[PDB]
Amino acid sequence: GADRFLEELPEVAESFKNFREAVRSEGKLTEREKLLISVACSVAVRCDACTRRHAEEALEAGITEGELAEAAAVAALIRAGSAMNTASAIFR
Amino acid sequence: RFLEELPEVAESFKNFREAVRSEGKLTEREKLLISVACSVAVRCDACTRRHAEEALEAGITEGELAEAAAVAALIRAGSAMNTASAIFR
Amino acid sequence: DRFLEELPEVAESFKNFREAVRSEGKLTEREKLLISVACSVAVRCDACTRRHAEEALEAGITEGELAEAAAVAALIRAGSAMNTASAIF
Amino acid sequence: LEELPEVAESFKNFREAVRSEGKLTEREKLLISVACSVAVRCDACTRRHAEEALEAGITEGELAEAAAVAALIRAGSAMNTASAIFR
Amino acid sequence: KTGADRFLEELPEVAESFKNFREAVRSEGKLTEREKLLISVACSVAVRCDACTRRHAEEALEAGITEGELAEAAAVAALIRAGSAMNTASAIFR
Amino acid sequence: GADRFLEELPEVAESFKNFREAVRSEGKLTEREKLLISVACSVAVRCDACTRRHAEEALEAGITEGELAEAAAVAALIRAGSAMNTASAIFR
Repeated sequence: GADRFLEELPEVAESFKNFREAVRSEGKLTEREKLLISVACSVAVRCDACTRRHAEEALEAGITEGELAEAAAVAALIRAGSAMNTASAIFR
Repeated sequence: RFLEELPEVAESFKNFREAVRSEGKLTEREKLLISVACSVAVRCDACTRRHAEEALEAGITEGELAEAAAVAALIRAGSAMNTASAIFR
Repeated sequence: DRFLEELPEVAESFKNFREAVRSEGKLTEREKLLISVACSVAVRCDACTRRHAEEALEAGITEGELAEAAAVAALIRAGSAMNTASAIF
Repeated sequence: LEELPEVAESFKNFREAVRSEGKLTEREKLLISVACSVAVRCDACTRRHAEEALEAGITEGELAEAAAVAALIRAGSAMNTASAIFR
Repeated sequence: KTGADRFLEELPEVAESFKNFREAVRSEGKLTEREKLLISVACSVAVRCDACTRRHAEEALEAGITEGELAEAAAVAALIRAGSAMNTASAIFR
Repeated sequence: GADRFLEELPEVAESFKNFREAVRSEGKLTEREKLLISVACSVAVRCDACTRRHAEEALEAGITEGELAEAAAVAALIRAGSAMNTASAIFR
């Protein structure tokens, strides 16, 4: 139970909701940008369940799957780009 | 440097990077903001630094990057929450 | 075949490595079981989490205790993302 | 996280809740925090959480064993994925 | 890949440039096809991507590499997985 | 920068060394092949010390910089490729 885990720890569960809510409602970014970031980060972190959920919300808000593929592509690029950064350690 | 060791792949990579960077479905502001979040989400300090300054020199404010960072942190915790449901039978 | 198949010696040694860490007496069994589950969550391996969770449950640990251990791992993942978040500064 | 008012506040509270949860002892949470820090390879977090654990009375050997569990799980999870090789 | 090629359908400009990147690194002359195949499998395992593993394992099998040599490739991924953790662990000792 | 760790737990340490030797001395793959895979995985997992260490041993055995840079390249590819796989959870 994705939330059954929450029932077990009442106090940490509600405090986690406040944190989620606050970051979800923060006004410095448009809802669209925050939704795009959520999907892109879910892909970067490689969490299939999270990606589906955030993507479905992104769709329900008007974001196309094409713009979603672009956010995913950015995550793919950073994934490769960071490996390259580590790659320079092959040199003495 | 590293790229230097391999001419062909380095060129292809450069092209792949410019392609996703020059994509027209998302504005410049959203792509830069996403680059910072992903960098933070995958914990690469070198990547985060470079993309953050690329975004700062494009008008994006520190506070806006902190919010982008916040989402990444939420996803790192959220993703673990999902795995945590596996403690049940 | 198996997770540990085709390679007899590497499989034998991995098991002994597992046994060594599992019977290391500087920590109690309960703590090692809780650490196992917490670590499985942090690394996001579902099958690992489920298996280590069953072993802990069989040893009397509660799913509430297991939930708190996974909660610590959730916090570590969000904290670590924030550590890299302050790499630009 | 001084930059975002409610987010920082709200995160701080989430942290305190996890840190104060009564189902596990302080000792057990100190070992977990360190082992988890090792498992996700965050050196800064490992340092800080190991510092706190040592100041609480936990020895380096105890901390090392916690870390050995983390390494075991990292190796173990990859082998779970290696089963895909065998179709 | 109905799911990965559906991505090709959404972003032809980037997916294509990526397929070219994949091919460049896939056809480099520095390493033999055998080495690149084993490396692809072991890395898929180290990064814990199930689909990637199955996929590269097949191309490795269809290339004549045995499951035995492949299991050893993974075994090294596992070793590096554990070794990297222990490196982070030294941060414990002050 | 990982030997201090082994020190505290003598048994676990020798136990890890045995495992390390069992994989290092596996006949199914050549030494050159084993050294290339160690460097690439070190990059894939993004552990610098590991990359540095394994690369150095690889250089001493005859493998060149360019061959290692290629190894790391496959790692960059797979790191990006595994993200592309997750992105498939978007098309719903």
